[PDB]
Amino acid sequence: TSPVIGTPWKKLNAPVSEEALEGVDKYWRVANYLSIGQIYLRSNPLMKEPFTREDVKHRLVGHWGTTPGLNFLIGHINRFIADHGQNTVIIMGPGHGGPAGTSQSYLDGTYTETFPKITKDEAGLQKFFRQFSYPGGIPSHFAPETPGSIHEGGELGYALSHAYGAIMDNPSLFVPAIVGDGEAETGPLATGWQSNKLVNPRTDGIVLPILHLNGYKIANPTILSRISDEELHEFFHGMGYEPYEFVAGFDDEDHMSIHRRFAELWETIWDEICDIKATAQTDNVHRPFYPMLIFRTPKGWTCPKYIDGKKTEGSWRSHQVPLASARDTEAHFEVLKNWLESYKPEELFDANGAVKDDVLAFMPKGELRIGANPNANGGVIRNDLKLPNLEDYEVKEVAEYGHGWGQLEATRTLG
Amino acid sequence: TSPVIGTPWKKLNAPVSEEALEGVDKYWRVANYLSIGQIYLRSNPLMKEPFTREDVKHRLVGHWGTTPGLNFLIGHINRFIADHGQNTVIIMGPGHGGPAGTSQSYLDGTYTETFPKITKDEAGLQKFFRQFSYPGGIPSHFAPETPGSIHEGGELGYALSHAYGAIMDNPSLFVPAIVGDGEAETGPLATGWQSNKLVNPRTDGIVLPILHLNGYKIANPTILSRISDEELHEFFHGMGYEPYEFVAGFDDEDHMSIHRRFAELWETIWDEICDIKATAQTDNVHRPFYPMLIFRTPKGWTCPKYIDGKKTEGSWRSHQVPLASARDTEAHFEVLKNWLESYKPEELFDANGAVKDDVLAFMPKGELRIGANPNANGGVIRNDLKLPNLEDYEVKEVAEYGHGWGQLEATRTLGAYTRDIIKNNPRDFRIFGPDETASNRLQASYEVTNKQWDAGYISDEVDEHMHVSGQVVEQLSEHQMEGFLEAYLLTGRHGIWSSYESFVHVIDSMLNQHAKWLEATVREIPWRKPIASMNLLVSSHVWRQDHNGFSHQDPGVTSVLLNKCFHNDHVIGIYFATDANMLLAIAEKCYKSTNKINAIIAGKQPAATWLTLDEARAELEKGAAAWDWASTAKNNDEAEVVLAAAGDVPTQEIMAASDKLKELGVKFKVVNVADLLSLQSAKENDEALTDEEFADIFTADKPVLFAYHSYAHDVRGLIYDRPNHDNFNVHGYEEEGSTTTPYDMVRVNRIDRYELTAEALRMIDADKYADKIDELEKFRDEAFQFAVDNGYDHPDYTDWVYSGVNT
Ligand SMILES: Cc1ncc(C[n+]2csc(CCOP(=O)(O)OP(=O)(O)O)c2C)c(N)n1
Ligand SMILES: Cc1ncc(C[n+]2csc(CCOP(=O)(O)OP(=O)(O)O)c2C)c(N)n1
Ligand SMILES: [Ca+2]
Ligand SMILES: [Ca+2]
Repeated sequence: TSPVIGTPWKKLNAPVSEEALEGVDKYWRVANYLSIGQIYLRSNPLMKEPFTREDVKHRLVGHWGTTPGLNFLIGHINRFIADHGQNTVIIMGPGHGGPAGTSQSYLDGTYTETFPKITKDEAGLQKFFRQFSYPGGIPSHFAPETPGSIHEGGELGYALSHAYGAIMDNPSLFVPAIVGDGEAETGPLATGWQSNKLVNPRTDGIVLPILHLNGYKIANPTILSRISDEELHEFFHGMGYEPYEFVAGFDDEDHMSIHRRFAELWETIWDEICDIKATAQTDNVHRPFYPMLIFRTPKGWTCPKYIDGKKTEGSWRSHQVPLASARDTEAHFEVLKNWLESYKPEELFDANGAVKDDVLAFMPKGELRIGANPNANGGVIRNDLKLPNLEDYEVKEVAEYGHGWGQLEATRTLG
Repeated sequence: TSPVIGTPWKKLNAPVSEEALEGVDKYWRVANYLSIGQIYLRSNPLMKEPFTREDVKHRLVGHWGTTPGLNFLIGHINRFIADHGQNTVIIMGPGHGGPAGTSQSYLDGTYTETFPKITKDEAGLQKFFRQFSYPGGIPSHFAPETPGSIHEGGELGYALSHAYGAIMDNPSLFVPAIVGDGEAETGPLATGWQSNKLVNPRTDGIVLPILHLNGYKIANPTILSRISDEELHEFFHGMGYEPYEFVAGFDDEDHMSIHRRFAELWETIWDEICDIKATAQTDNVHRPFYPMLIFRTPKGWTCPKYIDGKKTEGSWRSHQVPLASARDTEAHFEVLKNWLESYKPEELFDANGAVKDDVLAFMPKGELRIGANPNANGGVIRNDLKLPNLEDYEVKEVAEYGHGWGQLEATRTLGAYTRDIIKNNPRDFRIFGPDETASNRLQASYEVTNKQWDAGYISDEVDEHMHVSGQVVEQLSEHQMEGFLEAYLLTGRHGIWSSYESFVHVIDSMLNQHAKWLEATVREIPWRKPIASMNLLVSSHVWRQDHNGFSHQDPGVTSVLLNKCFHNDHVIGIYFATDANMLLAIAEKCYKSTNKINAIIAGKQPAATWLTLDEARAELEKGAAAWDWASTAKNNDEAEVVLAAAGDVPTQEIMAASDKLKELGVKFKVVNVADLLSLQSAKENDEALTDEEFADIFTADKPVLFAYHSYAHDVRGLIYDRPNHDNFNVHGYEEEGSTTTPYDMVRVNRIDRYELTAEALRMIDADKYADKIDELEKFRDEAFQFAVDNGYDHPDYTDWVYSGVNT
């Protein structure tokens, strides 16, 4: 049976600390750097004299558009897991956001603990950037080679079925299920919404759907992003959700002001989930309205606004890589240089090239870590079934009346 | 007259101090510890090593489920009392939560003050735990043995009627009245909510109903916990309450928050109560919406959430004890050990085994303490009534024109008398009656007071003798009337209520509980001073329910009261008013009495007056009497038969039989019984007639014809060991009757003057009188046939006057 890990469904009963939010901005900035690093750089991770086209991958493999959104969410969730001691597994619906997933495991320390060649320093950092979507390295998606992934999100649609399946008989487990807004256009996902009728808040755990309403899929706007907000909210309330919405990155709002609002909303949503779980200990025959979070951010968020006169942040044009090559010209290479410098890595890495102690101090520890949670490695929880004696079920009449006897339904015996 | 105690209806005006709330949490934790202790532990109260199963009681007796809930409330009420100086009596509906009431008394210092053997140290704490629901110890309920209690809550449902009685003519008294959600399903409780239209916020106190909505009774959920919150709110609003609801303990919210929320809420309600009381100084004709509190908390609050995989906290399983045994296994004793440790007694007790000073610093002092408040031992407040001269009510006409005079309605004389009791003892005496005060002829009291009514007035053409304040109260519920009067007596006041006889049975069970309360009090609770008697006029009785019929013909309350006549307790009076004058004598005796349920059977129909006041006083002091002036015999040897009557109508039929016997020249003795218990075996009752006195009245060898108001079984079982008992031929009500004539009522029950005369002849010489007997049986059928044919009674029955009357 599922382990009860940590201290589940605890309210903070305190405002989110400023130090932690500074941590989350640092997570967000490093994770965006490590993410652009994995996509663009074969060598010279930390951009030291000389940083040039020499240090840039020939073929650009990886998806950026979803990634900074996922980095924002996962930074905030990590702050959450540490503060609350909450048994948490994420479902990365936008699996193409693989850099968000590896970056996460590198920073939570489970990548080095699992792949010890990939050290916490400039040499490791160079290896780690190179191996992403690289021959004889690791995948571009959040693949099973990634600690914390029970879900690749290569074939979109199974984000909610996986999330609700995982919480069955798993009363202590919390699942942020990040659904893409393109993904939410698939059949499997469209009915996956309705699974809140087939789970019990007392005996199963809790799914939090996070719609990544980032406005676009590959080459198009998403339906849910371009319907009225009043429709979007009714849709979700019709399917048994309390929809909360968060909009950020469309204006000049400083990043710390965004982190403060997001954290305040997250813990409001969390108070309600804690209320649902407390009630269920008492009344679990009346279905509550489960919070869901509509996360509205520009696609490619924190990438260059415009590149070669085309809108890139807040556009489908950022889905894969906003800058299609950092080698073809030297203007293009200065865009990647400026883009990488914008996160100010001179503040994130020490001399050796280790992520600084102040960037990761807010992060959770041990089995609570997204990458080290046993649920993310089901195998370590799995026991052999106590099977009954197979004789007891055998159609015995074959020995006595011989081969080919009777008009039995074979399934009933399996029943 | 109720005393003004403390500083009543004062707002706080500052928030509740963090210091006082830390107190309350400690009270709560220690009261919970004391409460589990009393249930579970025979020894080693503080768990000093070694603490083992040898310290745990063999049989687990007591209730946990209700108790943590009570402890939280009482903790908070004690804070309230201390800060406000509020005159407060609590009514513990779920009286099976006695551990909370003993804990309260232990911690406020009334327990040690009352039982000095039970000390404020480890050794006292040990006797305290052992004594609870334990041979030679104390009850498992909030029994009269507990300081603070005027309500056991053994028999559920009297919580509100007791709460509302207490505040009547008690303007400073606050009564937080805690009601089981299971209790609330009973009929008596359901009607008790409506009491808010019968009290006045200027002249009466304030009752705050607290519904203890713990979700469960014994083995079931409660109706009020499983209807919508919206329905529950309209329900209380529709009965004239402003409902507030508090919900705590279904989640991880820490104890200090719970206490802060509750204390703010409590102070918001109290503010509203202080505004009701302040407004009532100016305007007491508009009925206010009285606050009530819905206290929704999990049953067994703070016990292990689960025991052996069974949900225990917030279940009916915590009803008695959540942990069935702490001896059978080590794992079980372990659960007990953990549970007891979770209140952290190391913080609450000093090494000497006393509760630390910082636990009880918030507590009230002196007479404001729940346990010490004189309203919870109303004997100490009780004064004698200033009674008018019985002489001024005497029917003088018996002395003038002779025994047997007139067509008076005896209950009218009790009315004139009680009227002047109210006049002379305002704020100290109440008539209750289930829409029957005028019907039983007690309305003379309307000359000096009114019926208290705090619902709508519409017109002087119908709203006669009604005011927002008055000493008479009427609802069509015997429960409410028994209930209000019981609590008005327990808080040190006085009263009478009246009922049609048949319907006294409605509140048989309430007579049982008050009798038990009184039985327990007079045996072993001498600190609890005596209260005025529960005086009950039983009238419109079986022999004259000829107009209402068979449903109204049951005098059996006599039989019920006889089952509380033991051990020389002397808590039951059963009086038969022979006439107006016997009724005054009984009345004065009852109104002077204490620690009794007095039942006065008196007719309201026109009837003869037999005795002067003096003759009645005399017969009453011994309980029975030969009627020399009525007797043709001169002594017991001459007497061929003894004619004995108990009840105003049997007396009438016997006296008339006596005139027919007188003409046949028979020698007979006439006996009247006014006190049923005077016939009780002198072995069982030291106040009964001695066998010598008995034999002197009933003769010892002569046969006795006994005409009895109620069922003959009552007498045949009272006199089983008495001299001459086998010669007693007892006639009583026999479940015969209908809507008919007065004569048919006596006839069909074989207690009419004709049958009595015949019976007397049979018993002297059957063969010698065979023909006068046969003439009498024939006439019995002719008078019936005369009624059937004319629709009134044969003029022989109707026009008869005792021979002893002169023009
Ligand atoms: C069933 C399926 N059809 C098509 C694709 C190809 N594909 C991968 S990403 C993508 C767009 C996804 O958009 P969205 O879910 O909005 O992700 P994000 O905007 O976060 O990149 C598509 C069509 C797929 N992975 N699965
Ligand atoms: C008139 C009456 N009928 C039945 C009972 C038996 N009885 C005693 S306790 C109880 C349940 C009480 O439930 P509730 O008032 O909800 O009490 P709590 O949950 O506070 O223990 C029952 C049925 C009783 N005491 N009185
Ligand atoms: Ca999208
Ligand atoms: Ca209850």
